[PDB]
Amino acid sequence: VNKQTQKYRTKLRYRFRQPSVVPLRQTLQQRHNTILEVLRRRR
Amino acid sequence: DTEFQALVEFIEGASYDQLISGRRFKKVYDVLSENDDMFIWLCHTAMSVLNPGDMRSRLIYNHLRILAESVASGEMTQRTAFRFFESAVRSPAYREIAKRQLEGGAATRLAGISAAADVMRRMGLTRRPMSSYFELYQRIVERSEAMTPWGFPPLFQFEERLSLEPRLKFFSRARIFWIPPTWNRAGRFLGPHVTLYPGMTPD
Amino acid sequence: SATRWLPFVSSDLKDYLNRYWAVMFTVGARPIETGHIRHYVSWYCTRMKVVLLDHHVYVEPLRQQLQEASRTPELPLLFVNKKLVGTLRDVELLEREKKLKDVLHFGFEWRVGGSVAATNGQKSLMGALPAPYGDAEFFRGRYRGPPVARPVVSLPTLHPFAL
Amino acid sequence: NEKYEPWEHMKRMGRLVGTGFYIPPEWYNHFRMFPPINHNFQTLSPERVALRDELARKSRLVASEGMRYYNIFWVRKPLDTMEKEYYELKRRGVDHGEAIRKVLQGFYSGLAVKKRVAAIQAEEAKLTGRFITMREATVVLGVLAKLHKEQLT
Repeated sequence: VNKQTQKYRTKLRYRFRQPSVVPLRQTLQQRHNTILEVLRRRR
Repeated sequence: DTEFQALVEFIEGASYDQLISGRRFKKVYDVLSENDDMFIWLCHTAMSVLNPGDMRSRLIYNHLRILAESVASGEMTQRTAFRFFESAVRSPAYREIAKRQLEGGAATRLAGISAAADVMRRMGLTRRPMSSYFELYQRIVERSEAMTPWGFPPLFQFEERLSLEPRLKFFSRARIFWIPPTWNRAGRFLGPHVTLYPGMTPD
Repeated sequence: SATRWLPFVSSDLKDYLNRYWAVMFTVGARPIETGHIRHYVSWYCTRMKVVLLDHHVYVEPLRQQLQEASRTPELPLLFVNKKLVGTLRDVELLEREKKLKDVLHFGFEWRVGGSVAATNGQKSLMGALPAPYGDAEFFRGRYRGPPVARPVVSLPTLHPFAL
Repeated sequence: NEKYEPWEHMKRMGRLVGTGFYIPPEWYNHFRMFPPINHNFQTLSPERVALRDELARKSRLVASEGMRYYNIFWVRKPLDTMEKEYYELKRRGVDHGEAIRKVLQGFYSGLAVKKRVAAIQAEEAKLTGRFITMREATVVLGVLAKLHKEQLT
């Protein structure tokens, strides 16, 4: 390909990209809820 | 009776030190949860959604009955039994039988779990002779494997991978799952040695 | 890979349900009710197809067929596992009753009686067994429960669409 | 991972028992007789549709733009008469377009006859002054109500 098609190919590659869905904020939210339940239930 | 003995030890300890400590409650939580009745109820609620007239469901029924009897005898460990159970559940024949029982409307799964409780009473698959009916009541009135429309607990380990792919959004598309060590800041105590799970947060 | 990429379009509602797991049919003039379902579905890590009915080539066939599946003419509408979930009053009800996990992931709603939102500590039966002869009201010395608090005045909200 | 498989575990148990110095559990022989379940090794007729499409497209233009007649009543009888005259001409098998021409000429004559009898009945109902249609009764029951709403304000 030439320069124009290569630039449009990398533009379409950066535009339509599949990210890595790593459930980190739900893990931390479950940990936060568990810590709140432990702090509520036990002194 | 070791559970009543541990309850007696818990009462004597809580009367001795005059507070509810962490050691004694952990001890009686470990004693009251040593039973393998959970996996037997898994196998029997998988047997309940089957068809007593179909020969394929008779094969699945006898396979799961032998599996539950081998678990209750202690001759087979829990992990290989879970492998056998999830291999029997993920088959398309069992899923097609469960779909037919859903499409029926007058399903025979309630009589199935009732006869399952009677079998667990008769064959000695429980700890108390009348605990299977309370466990049946617990399976009915709560969210459990008995209220699932296919007859297994709804985790993604008991569902097929080709159905797991278009629904869930996992790490990469198109086994034991781990966090790769490129994340130097994931959480406070999260790291590469912390495993992740597709359809549940066990934390 | 083997086929060039092409945007999916259909004049029938049945081809959208049989293709995607979670389909949502929105309008561009309703951004708040669309973005609330975007927050709920992406929280459970579920793949979702959002169909904007603004600038579509089959608006009048799709507006008729969405009136037959859901009797209310309110958009957006969530469709999971070839079934009708409903509007924001139906999605937030499953989130409140803790049913939105098994609806989005496994395509069924729990028919278990009783509410799981009002729980304290561990979830057990705790008096859920049926009492003999009824008459739970006539014993006036019963355990009423812990005292609850209620606000005297309504505090000002952060946003009108915060909730 | 296929290294933890019920068939692989059954094979491992079988070659463990086959030494003669290991005693089999009951589930080994009970799984030889009941093996684990495997996942492997498993309206309208279209010519009548085209005919009704052609006849509807050619009748809509003669009824809407041609005759300028929108209050036509009971169109199903002249349309089915068009269908049955088309089948009558297709019995002898004359042509295709000329049968449509004669069918549309008969339909135009029928629409003219229906328009003329409607005009004759309307003219005789308006000349004598004794007979009133239901639309006129609805419109006077509406306009007397509106005059009473003018009286109310």
